[PDB]
Amino acid sequence: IAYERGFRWKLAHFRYLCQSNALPSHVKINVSRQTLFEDSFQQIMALKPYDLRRRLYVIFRGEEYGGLAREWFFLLSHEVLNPMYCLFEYAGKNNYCLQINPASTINPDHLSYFCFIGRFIAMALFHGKFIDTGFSLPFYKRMLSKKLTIKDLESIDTEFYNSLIWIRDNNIEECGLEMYFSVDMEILGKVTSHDLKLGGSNILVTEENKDEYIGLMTEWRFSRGVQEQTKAFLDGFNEVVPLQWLQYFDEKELEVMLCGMQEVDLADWQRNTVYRHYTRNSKQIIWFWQFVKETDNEVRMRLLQFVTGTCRLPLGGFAELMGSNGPQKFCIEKVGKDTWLPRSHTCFNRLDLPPYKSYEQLKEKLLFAIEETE
Amino acid sequence: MHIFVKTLRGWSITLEVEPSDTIENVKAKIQDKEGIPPDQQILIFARKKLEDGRTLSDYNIQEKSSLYLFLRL
Repeated sequence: IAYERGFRWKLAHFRYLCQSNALPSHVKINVSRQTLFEDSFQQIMALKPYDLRRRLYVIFRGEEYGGLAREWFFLLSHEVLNPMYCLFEYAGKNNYCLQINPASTINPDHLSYFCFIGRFIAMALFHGKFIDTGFSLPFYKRMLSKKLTIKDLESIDTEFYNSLIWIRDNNIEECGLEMYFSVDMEILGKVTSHDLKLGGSNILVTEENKDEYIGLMTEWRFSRGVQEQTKAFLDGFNEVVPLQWLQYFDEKELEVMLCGMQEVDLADWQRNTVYRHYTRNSKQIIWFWQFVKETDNEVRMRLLQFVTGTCRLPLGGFAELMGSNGPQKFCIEKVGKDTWLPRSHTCFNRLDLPPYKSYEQLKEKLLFAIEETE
Repeated sequence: MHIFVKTLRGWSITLEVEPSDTIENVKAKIQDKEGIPPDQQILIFARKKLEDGRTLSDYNIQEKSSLYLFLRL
């Protein structure tokens, strides 16, 4: 089983853009192993952005291959995205998922650091070096200026999402709810108010501003307390790799571009998958693992991204799969009818697999869902 | 066991509770801390409205579970 999205075509064109705009000579990066973040910050920020397109020449002081350019990209990526430094924070518990911290304002120069992180990530992509970022697919969708959706929201804040769904489905007027088009935000003990609409203390009614309310809350939640940080990141990035160059890609392709391919082991996956309203003896589950068997690694990764929200596997295999609520193994649940398309909840690493009537039907439906969605 | 009670308005509280506690107990603690009469409160968890009489255990509300509170006019 294969499926071409034109990904090879996209990758080849993106790489050609980078290489055909390479600049001569080099940039020298002189750092200490124990002062890597600060040394790299200072030196990279003192350089012009286009210098970063020169070949890269890294020196670890007191030691002695790019090569250790690779070591630098590795070590520095893990340091700048370490929640220890208040710029990024783990999403839900951990999940190997990282997002911008609203309390980054704790450091008055946080925007200078986000500019540098933007440059640094762009540098990695430009030079074809892979990074272990934990950026979510909605973060990548933002880099691509793609519409963020309410399913995107479920991936970011499950209970917030669930509350908006409850509003959506229930008659709020019969319940007698009092809600207004305004939202407060507390960061580091400071409260700031935001009207979602001009003069937003202005009541939510069953309809049809509750739909309008829900969409405004959705859009507001994605950038909650991180607008300036996100702009600083994107601006720094754009200085090195124009964001427009990324428009070959969707958010899942971008994730692969940046973080690299992983070999997905079938045996490890099957052994660590749990079921709801299915067992390993359900014919849909047997078909599922037959599907996974026939398919190449690129389709496996795209299936992983669909269900878990990332192509990247935890150290320790599928047995150590995290969900936004703590450790949660890959899960497949029976829902709906053979008519339905497959769906997923990335926060729970959960595939909703309808009870399809044949192997071929399952193959066709699932391939459509993982290749033409989110 | 702690549970957060959050609002779409944006304010939040933390409550110390017992898995054995009923929803009407929860709404009482909310009245204690917040001054909101339980008659005006509506609690939800995972898209489900919570009824007084049921316990926090009937829903698998656990440690650092987040309820959402809605207020009545």
